[PDB]
Amino acid sequence: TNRVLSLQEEIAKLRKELHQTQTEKKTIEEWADKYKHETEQLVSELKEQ
Amino acid sequence: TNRVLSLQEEIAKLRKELHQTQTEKKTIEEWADKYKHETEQLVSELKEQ
Repeated sequence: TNRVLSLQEEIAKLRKELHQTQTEKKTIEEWADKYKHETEQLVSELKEQ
Repeated sequence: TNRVLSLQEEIAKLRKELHQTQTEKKTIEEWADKYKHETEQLVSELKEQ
């Protein structure tokens, strides 16, 4: 029982932590994709230039 | 103890999966940084052009 309450505290904390990393990584993955939208465009414009 | 053996299996699995994400995240974060190394350079060369 002393063990049963202690892992309930732990199993909650990581299930917030990886949600926080998932929310940040959805931003970073979107941000990397939209920086790809930047990087594909200059290989057109600077080739026109 | 039926509950103890079942979460010992769970508490092992996430300790692999978050490591698997962490190693990939170290790659993406390095990769995004090295596509900042690209991004700083064309805004000098295409400025000179």
